[PDB]
Amino acid sequence: GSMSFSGKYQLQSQENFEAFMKAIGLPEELIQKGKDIKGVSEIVQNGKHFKFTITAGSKVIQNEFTVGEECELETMTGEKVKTVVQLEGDNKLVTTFKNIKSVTELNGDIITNTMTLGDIVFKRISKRI
Repeated sequence: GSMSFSGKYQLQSQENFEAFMKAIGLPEELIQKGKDIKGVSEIVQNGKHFKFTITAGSKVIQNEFTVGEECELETMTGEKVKTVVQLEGDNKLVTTFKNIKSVTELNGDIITNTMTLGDIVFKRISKRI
């Protein structure tokens, strides 16, 4: 196995974005702010350990995660949750949250993310640049 899991993707289409904020209890100010900010997520890969980046309004976060083992990353709510990254297939990533089931898959240049919050589930679509 030898693939390049290090690229860049720019937000394209989204479904009920503010819904995800209302689920957590976010005002329109933050929703209107985030909506004014492009949601770009960079993926870093290095043998096995992959580096992640969070652009919550320019600000960036440096953290390293390893697959096969569950790690704990401090969310944006100042909380520490233990997430796990599972692989099943040739291009499929399965990870779970403290109490959120997330399913990652690879389909061409479109990435479908699954998240359930406040009984509200939405999918995200992003094209390759």
